[PDB]
Amino acid sequence: GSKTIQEKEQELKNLKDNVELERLKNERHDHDEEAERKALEDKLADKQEHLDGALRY
Repeated sequence: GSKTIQEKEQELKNLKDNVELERLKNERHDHDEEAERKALEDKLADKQEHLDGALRY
């Protein structure tokens, strides 16, 4: 069935992701180092050309 389109593309899109849902979910951790790494990525994301949606970049 995977051979046919079966509107699979319509069901799932690149824009949508389970990343947001994962962030919403709270989970206990024995460390905060992982959280720090995420902050770094966010900071980098904020700094961008933002030209035409920066789709090219």
